[PDB]
Amino acid sequence: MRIYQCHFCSSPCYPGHGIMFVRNDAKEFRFCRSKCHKAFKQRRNPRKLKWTKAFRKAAGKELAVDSTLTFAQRRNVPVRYNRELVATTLKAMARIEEIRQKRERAFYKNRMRGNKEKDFLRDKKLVESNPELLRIREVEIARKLAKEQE
Amino acid sequence: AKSLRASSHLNAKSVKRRGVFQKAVDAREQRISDKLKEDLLKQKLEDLKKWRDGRHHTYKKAKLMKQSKKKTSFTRF
Amino acid sequence: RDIEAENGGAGVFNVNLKDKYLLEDDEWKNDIMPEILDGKNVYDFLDPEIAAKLQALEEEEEKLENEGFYN
Amino acid sequence: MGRYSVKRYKTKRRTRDLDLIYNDLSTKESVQKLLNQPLDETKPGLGQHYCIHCAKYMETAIALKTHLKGKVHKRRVKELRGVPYTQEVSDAAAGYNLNKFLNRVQEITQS
Amino acid sequence: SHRKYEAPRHGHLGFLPRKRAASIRARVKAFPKDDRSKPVALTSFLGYKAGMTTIVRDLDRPGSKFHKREVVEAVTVVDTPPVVVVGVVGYVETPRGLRSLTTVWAEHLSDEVKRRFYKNWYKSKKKAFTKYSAKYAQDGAGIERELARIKKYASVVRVLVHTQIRKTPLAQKKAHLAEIQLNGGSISEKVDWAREHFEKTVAVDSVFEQNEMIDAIAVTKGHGFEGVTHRWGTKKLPRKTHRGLRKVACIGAWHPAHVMWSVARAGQRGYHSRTSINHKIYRVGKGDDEANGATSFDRTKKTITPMGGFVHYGEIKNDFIMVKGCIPGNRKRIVTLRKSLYTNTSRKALEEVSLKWIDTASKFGKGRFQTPAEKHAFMGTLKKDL
Amino acid sequence: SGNGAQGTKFRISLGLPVGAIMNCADNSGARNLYIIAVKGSGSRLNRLPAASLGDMVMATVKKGKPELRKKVMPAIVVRQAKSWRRRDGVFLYFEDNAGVIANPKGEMKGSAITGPVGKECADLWPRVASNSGVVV
RNA sequence: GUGAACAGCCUCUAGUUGAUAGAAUAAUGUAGAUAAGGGAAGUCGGCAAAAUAGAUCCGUAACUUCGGGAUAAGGAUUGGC
RNA sequence: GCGUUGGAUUGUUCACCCACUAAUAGGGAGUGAGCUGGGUUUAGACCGUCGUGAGACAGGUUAGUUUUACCCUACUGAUGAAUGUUACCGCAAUAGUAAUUGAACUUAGUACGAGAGGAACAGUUCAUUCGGAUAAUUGGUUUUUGCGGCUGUCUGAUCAGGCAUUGCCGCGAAGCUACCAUCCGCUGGAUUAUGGCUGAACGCCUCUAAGUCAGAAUCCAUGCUAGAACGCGGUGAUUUC
RNA sequence: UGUACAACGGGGUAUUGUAAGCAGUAGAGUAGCCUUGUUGUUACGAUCUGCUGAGAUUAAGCCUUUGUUGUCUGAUUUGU
Repeated sequence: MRIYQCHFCSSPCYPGHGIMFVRNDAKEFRFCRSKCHKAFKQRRNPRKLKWTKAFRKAAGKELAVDSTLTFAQRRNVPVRYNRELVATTLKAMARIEEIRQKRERAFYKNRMRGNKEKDFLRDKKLVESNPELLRIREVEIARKLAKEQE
Repeated sequence: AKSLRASSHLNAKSVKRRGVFQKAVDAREQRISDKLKEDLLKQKLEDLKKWRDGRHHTYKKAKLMKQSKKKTSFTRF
Repeated sequence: RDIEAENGGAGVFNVNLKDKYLLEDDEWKNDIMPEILDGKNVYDFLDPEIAAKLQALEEEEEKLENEGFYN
Repeated sequence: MGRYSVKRYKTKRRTRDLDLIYNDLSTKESVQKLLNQPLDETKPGLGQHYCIHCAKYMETAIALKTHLKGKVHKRRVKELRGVPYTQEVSDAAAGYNLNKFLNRVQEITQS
Repeated sequence: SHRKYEAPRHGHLGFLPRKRAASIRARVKAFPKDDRSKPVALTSFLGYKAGMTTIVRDLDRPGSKFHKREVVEAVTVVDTPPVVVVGVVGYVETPRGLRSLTTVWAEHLSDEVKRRFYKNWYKSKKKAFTKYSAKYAQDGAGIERELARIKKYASVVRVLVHTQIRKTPLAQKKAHLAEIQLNGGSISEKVDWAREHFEKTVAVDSVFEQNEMIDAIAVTKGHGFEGVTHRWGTKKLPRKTHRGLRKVACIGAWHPAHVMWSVARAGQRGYHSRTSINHKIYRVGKGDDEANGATSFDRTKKTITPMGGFVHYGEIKNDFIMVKGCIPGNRKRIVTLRKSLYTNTSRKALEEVSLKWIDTASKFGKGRFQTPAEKHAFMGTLKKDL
Repeated sequence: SGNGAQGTKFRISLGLPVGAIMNCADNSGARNLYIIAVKGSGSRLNRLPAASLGDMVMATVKKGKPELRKKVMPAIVVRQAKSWRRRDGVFLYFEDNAGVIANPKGEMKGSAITGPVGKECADLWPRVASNSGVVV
């Protein structure tokens, strides 16, 4: 058994999940769920559907070229078994998942740096633009403090 | 072909029962019995961390007198 | 057939395919190779010299730390 | 699930896929085969008048010429310019065979 | 005039009347044949059907076409916290059948059982066994008398157990009480075992174990008044037939001038008591053991609880029984698991089961992840995160 | 199972009832086959005999080479548009449902098969596996 | 307003909100839909549904009382800006 | 005991035909206003034969309303009064009953055979038909009107919405559900035909007369369903002003 | 009168497919404007991009709950 990836949204298709389509070219098309299968039958482009991983990679929503993302490849030529090699492999995978999660957090922060000052520019433009409700605000705090005395 | 109630297939089944199958049943049972003994031992080990009567006599006498007094007795008249 | 015959017959002899393959140690002859871990194909991460790539990754990552990548 | 999508996109009515068409367009030999085609009593126009991009047959040269000026042909042509969406693309997007995806893109761009 | 084309009967005449089962907890109408040479064991158990999930199994079935090949199987997860013994019942063998001779109860009974004895527990004074605990005070003379009576006269001993239903995610606080027959050992040994156990629990792995075929006895899921077309599978009549097309067309001949019992009529479907036998145990889980749902091929260190729990049933915090295939009764339902009534001679009953993987993805949708950790690592960081 | 079939066949979802046109995968010259019968089918009253991948049918060549039409020859289904289950759990389907002309002992009239062939049919029919360039 | 339209659909002026009600949501019905794979194998009978459908452009057979057949058939299109 | 088909055909049915099948056995009660087709098909019409005629027939063709149950009983399911009250746990009279067939590995290319060919029991694996469940998965379905979009119009525009007899399109959880999905369906006695043992009748003999062994998918139980609402048992609590 | 129950809320778990708002030269081109120039420029402009897997929905027969707010109450009958 292995996790395949949905031909549409790159999601994990575990054993017993989704369906598969085989063309006249022996090219199997795994799908994680009927959503992706139906979107494929309808000839929808997965690179223009924002919820697919192909779109997020092509547009740059998520990091694409990395060192951690090169370690998982389909191993054509196999290697003989070895407990030490496979235990180092399991430890390696535990390390790679951590490092790749850290790097994707870093990439997302890079993507969302600059949101702070732009949102502050929006807030300053709103407060500059609407002083009348600001006067209303001042009156409401004034009533609050006048009431808070006993 | 051969039915469920077939004597031939049932006899082949019966020859097979006494071999690997009853062996596996009895061994499985021994293992489960040992697990039960472990379980009771563990429970007692956490434990250390800390006529018939007058009711039944009157009940039966009344029931039999009601059955003899309504003529509703299976056993007597 | 002879081992098959004294262990139960044609359809009853459960052949151990494992006791005939060739390893650096017969003590891991019958050991189970894991398939799945945290959603990743172990076979696809399986690689000789995985320690080399892993250590190169570790060097690059602690360099990224000391260079200030996660400030 | 509805009526139209199940009516049009059955596996009975399934049309040629885009990467296959891209490979049909990839080489001069395949395209020159597809244009100068043997006659075929079942195909419209006896098999002549083929639109390679749309992968459907026209009944005559008039219906092909009118086809090449329509938004359906433009829609199909635009769908084919870039890099065809294969299993390479759905694999590397999860961190899997990413190297072959990358150098496939380079090979496509350079050829 | 004879029937023109011979066709078999729609339905089974041995599952009649298709009425609602008289109780939600299906009775055990037969227990395995008592063999006094073996040690004392419980012949059944009580758990709750939690739901179903998917298993990859490394199939070792010699002579098969799937021999040495992984095969994906559906399985049923039965939540089984330990049941606790509270009583004994002794049965004498009479010319009119078995007869309950006497019943001896534990000194202290929980609230969970006591709730079973009231319809209105909150209103009650909860006086359930108050005059009976005193029989233990007077050095247990009455208790010893009835136990000696069971020893002297009973030819079948059944223990009374009950489920710690508070351990389940169920909202029901009224525990489920049952008689489980004790097999193995002499009558005196049965009584002594049970007396030793009157407040101790019995774990599910002290009754069943992996690679055992067991019977599932439960009342099926109920469907209400349902018509012939689906209560019996009668063919639908042609379109727009007058009086309707989802009904049986001809009911009777000129004789016997009646509708027979055999003619399929509409009525209650489901909620019938059924005994489904030979369900291979794929895993006997342990509550304290994390990585219930992990195997030697799948190292993810996860419990069998799917993400989001089961649907219409909470987590599995307890010991569980995972049996191959589907089980009578729906989720949340008390099921009685029974030892097989015969030494099965199929080679399936002998196989060791070697799971490769348990599907702990969400049953509340098209679940694509096994752990929340995996879902997070596949999504990446969201906007809730900075 | 049938004549020339290798071993048992497990259940797969029936895709091809009688009266179903299916493509001719081999190069015997037929272009499509018309299922008139299905080998091994049970006798349920109104149930049409249905065929699936790996099943031997009786088919007439409806379109194609005139040396082959008007004749009823056995055929073996090699593809299927109805999604069926593979035990290493995946439900799969092909884009068309197709078959190959076989003599009743299993041998292929054609010398090759074009397009994919399901492994449930290649495994069951050695002469199909031996004539199929693409399996699964 | 859409649209070729006094079609269907939505609205303004004007009018009405009248038809025993409430609560559930079993079977069977009445009315209306959807359905994988196959496609008439169902049936006395393709009944019923489905499919087609507006407009533009290309094209259009036998036969014929030369007027027709003919919207024959068969194709290519259609939005927004 | 258990199965006994899919179609083609013509007033229909058998036949017969094609095929599949383990086999495609033959019948009874059949389903005359449960539903339907032709015919009894009534007043229309056309042609043929006859008749002086009105018309009727040796014909042939065509079109042509029919309406329980809301009563009793049966049957299918559902309540239920009282036998101190109330609760729980059981028993089992009776009644029902269910599994079925094929071929695959091995026994084998063995027995057997000049040769062509070619078994089976024991050991295994699937499948057909049926049945009982179930919904992990896959598929179907969608008033989750859950999300999104589209047309026309209306709310001044944006927003957010109304209406279009569920407006239409896409996806759609949950639920329901499908050999369109999955799981599960046994083992002890007594017999039939028959094969025998001992043994008379009848100084031979004899499976039968007395007695008796084995033996069919049979029967009866085991197992499974209901539980006598007027069958029964065990057990818990039994009202304080 | 409590590990009580409820109504909300929080967290998961699932469905859709990227909200409203603002910005951008990104944009078929057409007008106008002069610094008549190659991001010339001011306005319009389907759509595109950024904030934004966002926003909405999520038990009504999903799971969970260190939060908030409230409720715990009537009626009827039963004895050997």
